Amino acid sequence: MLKKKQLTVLDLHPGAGKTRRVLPEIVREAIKKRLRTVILAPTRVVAAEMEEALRGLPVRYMTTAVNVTHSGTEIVDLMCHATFTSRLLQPIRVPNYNLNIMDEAHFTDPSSIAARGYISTRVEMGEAAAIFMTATPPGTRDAFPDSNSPIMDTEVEVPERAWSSGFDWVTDHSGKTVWFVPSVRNGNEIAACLTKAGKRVIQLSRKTFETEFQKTKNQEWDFVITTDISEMGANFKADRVIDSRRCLKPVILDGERVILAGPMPVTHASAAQRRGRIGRNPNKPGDEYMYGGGCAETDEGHAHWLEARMLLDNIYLQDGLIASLYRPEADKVAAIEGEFKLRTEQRKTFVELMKRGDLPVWLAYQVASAGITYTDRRWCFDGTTNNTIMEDSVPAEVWTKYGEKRVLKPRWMDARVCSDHAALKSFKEFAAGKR
Ligand SMILES: COC(=O)CNC(=O)C1CCCCC1
Repeated sequence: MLKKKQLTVLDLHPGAGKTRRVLPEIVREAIKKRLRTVILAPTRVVAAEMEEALRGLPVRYMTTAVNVTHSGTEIVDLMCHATFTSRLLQPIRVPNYNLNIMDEAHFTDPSSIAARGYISTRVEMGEAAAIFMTATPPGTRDAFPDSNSPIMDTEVEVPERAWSSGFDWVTDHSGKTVWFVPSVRNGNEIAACLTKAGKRVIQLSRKTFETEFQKTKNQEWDFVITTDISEMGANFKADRVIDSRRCLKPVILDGERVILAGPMPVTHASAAQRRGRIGRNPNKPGDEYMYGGGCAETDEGHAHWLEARMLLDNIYLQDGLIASLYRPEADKVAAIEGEFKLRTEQRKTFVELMKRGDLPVWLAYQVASAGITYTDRRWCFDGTTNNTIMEDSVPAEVWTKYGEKRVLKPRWMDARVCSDHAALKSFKEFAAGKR
């Protein structure tokens, strides 16, 4: 695998030992061959688990999730997928890694897609080798892969709202369930219904993931209500998965706004990863997988692929050349390579709006491409009346940095800035000039 000019897809079934058994062997061989190596983790929780499996080995952990005293002579770097892409975007010099290992290489967040594109372009050019570790590579059509012990698969109606009757099977279970919901708001409704019924529920989402995941280990629970984030290597001691089989899809309408379409079916890779949370212990057969819908290829036209093209267009590769998307996922967006390439100052604003501003890639691009500087927030209030953001059935209001009370009405509308209460609270703070 380690031979230059080669991209290998390590596609062992979920729980086959790609992280705790295969990755340390690859690391030992890379160190023996003096290959400058990067290890890419999807999240900080996976980076902490990687330290446990790589313990003893000389690895430089470029994350504050690990507390290790580095020796200074490590030739292997470990960081999150988003850290890798962020460092490529910034003026900082990133080593031209000879070996690029991406764990959970199925992650469809814009920075993961961008990192796959940059890495695969370097391999195609003959400059490096790469290993993509995932049971579900782009284009998988099997929602029921192999497992460590047999799983009982059952197609069943799954509640997406609170219920009073008709789903006795959900609460009459005495084990631990991981339930995948299409959104934070839908998860709040179901978590509330389960709590009123006497259950102990933990809720997981992108913003709360590292903090709340620790609760699955620190306390006894009955249910874990989660969004699609738990498809990226999150491990639980569960005996059942309840899967709505639904997700939200960000869509760019008329090139002028982003909506959260759906809930709509998940891909075969997502359904296989959700199911993959159980059937992992060979000494415990009979783990249950209850699914409430079918699969579809809902990544075609999904905004994350257009956003990944916006990131790659602004990453230097070689003179005027631009990284292509990883070939099995390149058709998911209709995009001209180089069309989002920004001049130096606009690119600096684009990066800052995503890093400090915490804005979605598409939204950051509209603002920076319009020649607006990072601290200029006049665009958060000068949009059309149909762009009025609503809070508790009434228009959302903020005090501007000038001391004026104004209705939040952004020039460009991205439904992700107000998809839940935490999201709207952060966008109000941004519109106020608080970061
Ligand atoms: C779910 O989508 C996101 O989180 C998009 N955000 C990113 O990828 C940024 C990470 C840090 C700077 C570069 C881009």
